[PDB]
Amino acid sequence: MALFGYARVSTSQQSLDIQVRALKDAGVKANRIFTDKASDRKGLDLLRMKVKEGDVILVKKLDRLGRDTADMIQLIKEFDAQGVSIRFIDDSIDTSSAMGRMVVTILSAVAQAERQRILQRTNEGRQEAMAKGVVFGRKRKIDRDAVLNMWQQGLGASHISKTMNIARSTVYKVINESN
Amino acid sequence: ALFGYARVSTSQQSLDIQVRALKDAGVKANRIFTDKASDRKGLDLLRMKVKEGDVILVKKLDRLGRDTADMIQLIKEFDAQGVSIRFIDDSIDTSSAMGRMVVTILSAVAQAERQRILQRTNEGRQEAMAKGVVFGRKRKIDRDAVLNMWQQGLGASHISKTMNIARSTVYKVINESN
Amino acid sequence: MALFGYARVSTSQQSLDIQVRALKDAGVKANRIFTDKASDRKGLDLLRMKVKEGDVILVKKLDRLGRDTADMIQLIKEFDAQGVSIRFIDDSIDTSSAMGRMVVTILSAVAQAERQRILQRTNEGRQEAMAKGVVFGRKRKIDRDAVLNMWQQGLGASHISKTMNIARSTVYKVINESN
Amino acid sequence: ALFGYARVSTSQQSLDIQVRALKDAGVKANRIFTDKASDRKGLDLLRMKVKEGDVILVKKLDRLGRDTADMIQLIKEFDAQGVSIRFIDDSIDTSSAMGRMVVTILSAVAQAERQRILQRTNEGRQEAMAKGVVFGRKRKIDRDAVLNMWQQGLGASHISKTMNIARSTVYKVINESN
DNA sequence: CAGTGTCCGATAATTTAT
DNA sequence: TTATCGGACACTG
DNA sequence: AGTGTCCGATAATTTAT
DNA sequence: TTATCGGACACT
DNA sequence: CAGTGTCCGATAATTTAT
DNA sequence: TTATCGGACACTG
DNA sequence: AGTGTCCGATAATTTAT
DNA sequence: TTATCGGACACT
Repeated sequence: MALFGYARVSTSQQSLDIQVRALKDAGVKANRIFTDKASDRKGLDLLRMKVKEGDVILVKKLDRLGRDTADMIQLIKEFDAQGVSIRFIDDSIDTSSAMGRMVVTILSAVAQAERQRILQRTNEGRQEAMAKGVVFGRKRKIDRDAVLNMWQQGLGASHISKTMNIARSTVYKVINESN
Repeated sequence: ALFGYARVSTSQQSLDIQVRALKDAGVKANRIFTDKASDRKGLDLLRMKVKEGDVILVKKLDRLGRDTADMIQLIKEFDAQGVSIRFIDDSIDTSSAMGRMVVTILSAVAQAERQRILQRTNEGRQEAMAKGVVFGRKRKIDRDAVLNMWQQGLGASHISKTMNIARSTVYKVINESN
Repeated sequence: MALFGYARVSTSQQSLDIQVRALKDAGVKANRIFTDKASDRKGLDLLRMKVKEGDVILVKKLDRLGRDTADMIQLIKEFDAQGVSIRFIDDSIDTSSAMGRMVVTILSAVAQAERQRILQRTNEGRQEAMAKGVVFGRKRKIDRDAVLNMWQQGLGASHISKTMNIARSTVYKVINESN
Repeated sequence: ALFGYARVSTSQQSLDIQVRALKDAGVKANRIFTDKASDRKGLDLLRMKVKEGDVILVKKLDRLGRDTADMIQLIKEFDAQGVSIRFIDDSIDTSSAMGRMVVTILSAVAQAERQRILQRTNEGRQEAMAKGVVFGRKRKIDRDAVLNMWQQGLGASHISKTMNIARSTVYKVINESN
């Protein structure tokens, strides 16, 4: 019964404020609301150990507990073992029954099958972009023309890293590209 | 490279049967593995001797993992390595997205049944132990004789040599009829 | 609320007595318990029309409503339209929620996928039995040796159907087999 | 023989897009059909012009049938005839057992979402109509002029010819300001 | 004109699987 | 599935 | 004829992730 | 959803 | 003995998709 | 994904 | 040594569709 | 499940 609360975020959109907002309006106070800001899921492990027999948790929706269906279960399993139940406020399913957890784990694998496809289409769309002729990753920031002139000079490589206040390791690798 | 896996639980060793189908699929006992759950060692070994481009087989689904949870755990560890299990009875391959999903759902449901029926078994145990049924293995050793061999004033150790039976039992037997 | 009850049977094992047995112990009386003995699902159609807004039904398990997932839904859909809910006493799911019916229809298709496979293995096992050399269908009951002697006679075919008190149509077809 | 099917709902006619993929699969507009839901006639026609050994295509799953129920009804009628739909986005074929099943589950769940979100839309309509928002199409015709053309004592029919507008509306307009 | 042969569909009796 | 049972026509004679 | 009511088809609207 | 359009009716 | 070149892993900056 | 940033060795001289 | 307790591994048990 | 087996301990 003695309700807990758990939420998370992972994107540049820290939609965390929203997550919490209802966890309160449900019944549970911050005094018992846990959070990982997926930069390592620490605040979860800690929640995992604060709970005891006949506790109850609350997670906004189905994705918010675990990303990977495989261990989304492990939690629930380990959780039901202790006697703790987590509800999916958006989905409205109880870890606590059978049918509940059963249909939790049901919905997850059916929802990852969406992500798993998404990522293939995301990557297929990056392989038709890389090959098309698009610039990748991060751009050159420091003039390599300034470095190559300072090496054809026959100048000591270590000296350059403070004439141009940059990393010494990059100096070398830069010269290695143009074969 | 292709592989076969099988398992058992009951005293009814349907093991010979599972293996048969495996050979009727193309895997030899040269690449077949078995665990007689009594402790899943033989599985670990198979899980340690397959690389990318390999395919495992099990007759029934439940056969790989009874519990839905660690079932995916394997399959996950498995798809990551490059291996995939086909199930002959249900005809699903972890070699895909849906496949993997459809292994999982199947098995979740599969358990809600397994788990509810389990409860029904325990209800049946409850409605039996209360009505007056004797559980466990029934007694064998002629106790009224052992008890007559203490009443004698004989060594308890002496008993356990005279009767080809265990000594620690002898003592327990006496502290049975208070 | 005003509870109803529905059960069915289809095999030589008329396990109907059992079906009813609990439909009562649930709360509903025979006064409102319906039955088709699948010899045509009439007693269902009638139940379908006796129910009104805010009624509630009860069916032993998931198979017992409908066999074919396709219309198992139609019922539920048509049923939820009226405001009537059917429960799956063995399964413990409510037509009444969403998640309920959703997970009813979930379980059915996953359970037919069992039957659909079964029948293929049943038939595969009949095709390896027919070819193996097993007698099929129904056995000859009336001596065809007695009929063939009564036709080589040049005897009128109609006459034979009352000398041997049998069907007149079979008389003919019998002679047609031995080419 | 292979076939293509597509559909639309929104004023955002993503129709041109669905068809594109169909051609990128191998079906010509010579064997492609479309319903612009405004009434699923074009489907019926396709359902009436395929025999055994044919295969239909739709981009998304929801596209065939929105409602989970009649979705299977089609697929059932379909497997019986000898035809089967592949869905390119999800990559599932009704040409199988699991396939058919896995079409269905997918679509059931798919709806629990569709249906719950629908409710959320209606909650948003409720929290808007109560706060004080004007729904429907906004008024156009200069009523204070029509009302000034009865106050005149002019024929109502006369109005509807003078202003290039409908007559029945004229009357309704007057019984608006009691 | 009425008996002989062709051809169904609806019923009863059987099999393989659980 | 396969066997009979009622029948329905349609020609034959 | 022509003045008044009372429908359903078509247009333009809003709300929602 | 509400506003207009086409109408089709029933009465002076 | 100390400067020159090889080679990581851990961090920050970027892209494609929703 | 790709760029730098700190570093760690290991030889060279 | 040898007499008494108090564990866990192995055997034989039952209940269930 | 309860009954025996192997034991390993702590005390006269």
